[PDB]
Amino acid sequence: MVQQLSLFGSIGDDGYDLLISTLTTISGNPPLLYNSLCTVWKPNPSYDVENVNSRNQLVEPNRIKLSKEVPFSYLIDETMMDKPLNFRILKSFTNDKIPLNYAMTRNILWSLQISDIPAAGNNRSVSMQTIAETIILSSAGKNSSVSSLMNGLGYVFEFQYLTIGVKFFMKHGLILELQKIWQIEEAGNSQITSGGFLLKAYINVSRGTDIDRINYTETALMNLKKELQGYIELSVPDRQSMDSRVAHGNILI
Amino acid sequence: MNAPDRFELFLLGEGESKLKIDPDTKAPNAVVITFEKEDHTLGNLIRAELLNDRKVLFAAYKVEHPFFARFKLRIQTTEGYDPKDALKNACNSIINKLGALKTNFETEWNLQTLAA
Amino acid sequence: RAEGPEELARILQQLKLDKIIHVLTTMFENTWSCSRIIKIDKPIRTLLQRDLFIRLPHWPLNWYLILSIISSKTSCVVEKRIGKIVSQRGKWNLKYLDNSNVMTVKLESITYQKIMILQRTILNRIINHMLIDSLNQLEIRNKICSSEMINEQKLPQYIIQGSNTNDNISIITLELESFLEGSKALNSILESSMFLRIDYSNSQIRLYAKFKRNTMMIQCQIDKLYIHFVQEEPLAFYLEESFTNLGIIVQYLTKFRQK
Amino acid sequence: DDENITKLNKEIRAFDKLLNIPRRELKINLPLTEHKSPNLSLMLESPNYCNALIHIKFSAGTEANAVSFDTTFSDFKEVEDFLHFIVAEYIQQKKV
Amino acid sequence: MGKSAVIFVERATPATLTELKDALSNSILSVRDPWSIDFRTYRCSIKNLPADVSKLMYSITFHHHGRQTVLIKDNSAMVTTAAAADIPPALVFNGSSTGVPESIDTILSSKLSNIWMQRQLIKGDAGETLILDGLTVRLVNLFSSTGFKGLLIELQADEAGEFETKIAGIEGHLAEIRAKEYKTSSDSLGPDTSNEICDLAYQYVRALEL
Repeated sequence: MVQQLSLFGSIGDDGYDLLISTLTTISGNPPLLYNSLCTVWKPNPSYDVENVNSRNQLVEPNRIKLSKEVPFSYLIDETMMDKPLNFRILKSFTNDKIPLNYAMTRNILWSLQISDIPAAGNNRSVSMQTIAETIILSSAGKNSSVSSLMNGLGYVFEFQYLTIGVKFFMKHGLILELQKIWQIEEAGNSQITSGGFLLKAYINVSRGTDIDRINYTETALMNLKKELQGYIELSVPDRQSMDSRVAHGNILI
Repeated sequence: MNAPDRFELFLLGEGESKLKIDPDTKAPNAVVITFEKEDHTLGNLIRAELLNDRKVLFAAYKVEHPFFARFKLRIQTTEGYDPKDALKNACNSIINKLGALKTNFETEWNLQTLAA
Repeated sequence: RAEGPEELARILQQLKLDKIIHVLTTMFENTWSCSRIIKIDKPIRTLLQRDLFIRLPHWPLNWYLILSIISSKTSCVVEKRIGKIVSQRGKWNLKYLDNSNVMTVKLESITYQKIMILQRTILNRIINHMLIDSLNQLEIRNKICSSEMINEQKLPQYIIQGSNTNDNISIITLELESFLEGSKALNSILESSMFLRIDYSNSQIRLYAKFKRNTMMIQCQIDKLYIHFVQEEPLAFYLEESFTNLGIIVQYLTKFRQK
Repeated sequence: DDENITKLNKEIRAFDKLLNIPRRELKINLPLTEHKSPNLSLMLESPNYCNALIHIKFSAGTEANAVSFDTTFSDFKEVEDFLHFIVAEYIQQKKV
Repeated sequence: MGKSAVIFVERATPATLTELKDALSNSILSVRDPWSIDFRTYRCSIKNLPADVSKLMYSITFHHHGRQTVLIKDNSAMVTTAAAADIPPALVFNGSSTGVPESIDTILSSKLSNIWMQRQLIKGDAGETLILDGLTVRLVNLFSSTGFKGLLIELQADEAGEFETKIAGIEGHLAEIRAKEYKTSSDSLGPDTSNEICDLAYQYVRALEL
């Protein structure tokens, strides 16, 4: 469980290369390639959860995220082994098509994660969100599989998507991510972040009670934002967009 | 209504230790031991047995409020002798006495049944 | 981080003591199973005393070779004994200790060859001691015919015959009254002392007795009773039997007694 | 994955033969008759880069896996003492 | 491949553990650090369930095996960790994990409390572990909410050739102490797939069931 303090933004791919150089001028570090695959699961509507205390609202149903890393050998087509595995490959990832299709992901079926809507009030300068996390290491039995496990808990699959981007590690534990997101269905693959990169700068705090640390984290994030003034505008997203409860449906992408 | 549940008299809550031992800061070789979910039945027996050890100086117990099931015991023994060891000896002696008592009662009851 | 001069002196004394202990424990293990679990409430009566309890997997149960290391400011000695210890309700109880056969050995003289010779002889010594303990459980008095006792030639010569300096032959002197559990009517017929000779190589048990008076019944044929009379001593006879398990030897004795 | 991390891993691994702990092993085979050839394997290591640890494995000519003795030593004096004892034991075995 | 077995004695006495510790004292080679174990059962709170779907879920927490939880349901196992040192480096690197996870028991009893609710809890603390010749034996007293429950014995060996003989020997050792009602188990969850801790948890479940 962490308090994640975050700021968001977006950029057009035209400046992409330039942006990268500037980051290396500041951090002093080179970018590192990465990828991931997230699957979202929701409580089964076939089961009537009368246990939701309607007269008191002790709790509301929520959605579970399962993440995993996928090797690049599934994301590189027959035209791309010649180039080395570095960040420049992202320049060729502008098409809505991608080597990883629905059948391979179905064949695949980790990190389990749950979150809450950010803190209310208009006196917050950065998006503060609470995250509860655990890890699944292995399994066994006659039906050892992620799908069977989540159906045993009482959850069913809803959708999935694939993230590819680069990471920058700066001082004080600040992490800056440049991402491209591909939604995947049997109908096909569609790039929601079409013609651009999604930028997200964030820090993690282990204990929410410590307030000196939280103040330091906010100071670092606002200093970073004030450093990038004039190039990219980093902003607090909409509090109602980062809500992932089942009752109301929307997805920040 | 504010009447507490009765089962709190014999079921320990989670995170509760049946014994708690604390050194006493006033007299050397003295310990205060808190027992939980217990009443005079055990404290009187243990104190009466601890009064038979020639190396035991002080042994006293109390139940501060008759609402809560718990009591305190206080032990002080001679130098070179541990109060926990005294408690262990007392419990062993009590157990042996109760076993002998049970065997005697069973023998007498069977003899009466033969004479019944 | 030591604080006191007395603490420093104690630290150095313990350094010497456990350095010697480690050296000898390594010597034993490079050839022996020590025990690091046994703690006795009272140190064994024989200046720092340390008790080490060693044994082998094939030894009889609860029988331990006990070494009492006595360390002084300038000299150190070792007391080697054989004991029996049991564990009951979380306590170590010294069931039995032997003091008549304490081996007091200087630190310097101990070597590997002495260690292996002691390993070979200790099995026979422990067998003799457990036979003694069993006879004590039977309340039968006994005495060991040690190497010095045999060399002194005070024992009957026919018993010494066949013992060609073999550790597999053990002779024990038993009291006639004790072996008979107080039967005083047989004291006037047989000698008060009998001899039990056990050969592990032959796995044979012989009970030798001596007639106090020359009875003419010896002239009669007593071959059907499995009694063999000594040619050297006509007043001396013996009963011979073959044994497979030592734990049942008591029954054999009764059989002998029966005969 | 990324070029930089693999490059650094390669460059660092290139120095293993220098940075790694030195080791040595010596196998001694003694010529004995009656198809009973004991083996004496002594491996010398420096786990903390300064201290000498000698592991001795002496296998008597009885079985291929029945290791007669397997010990460790940190004092060269005890090493010499045990070597002398082993030599004496071998001489006695050859005399019996 | 190592093998393990679990024997549970229900009619044991408070001093039976000491009796078995002393009765084996001849072969005891060494003793190691104490251990602990937790055993929870979670119940399904939803009533619109099919007949063939089970209602329980057994969670077993191992303290000595690096703080690991195992969830068991219908012969299906799941192994979760909660230590920062057990995290595969890929998940830390790519961003799939914040680096400081929580135990799955907190997740079940905090966020999913409207689907699963706790029903019991059986604990074992301050057990003893003994090294015998090619064997390791662990003993502990089980305490429920009410009080003492019984005795638990778990045996682990590396060589599987003579496991049955060792189990028979330990059973005989219990036999001389006149503990005649004991339930043992050495089953395997999956004949083809062999995971040690999952099989251990399954054996615990099979031993502790009523």
